[PDB]
Amino acid sequence: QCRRLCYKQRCVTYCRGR
Repeated sequence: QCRRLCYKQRCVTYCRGR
């Protein structure tokens, strides 16, 4: 599934699966 995550300055989306 897709969730949003931030790299303590940056913010991106994480969609799991392959």
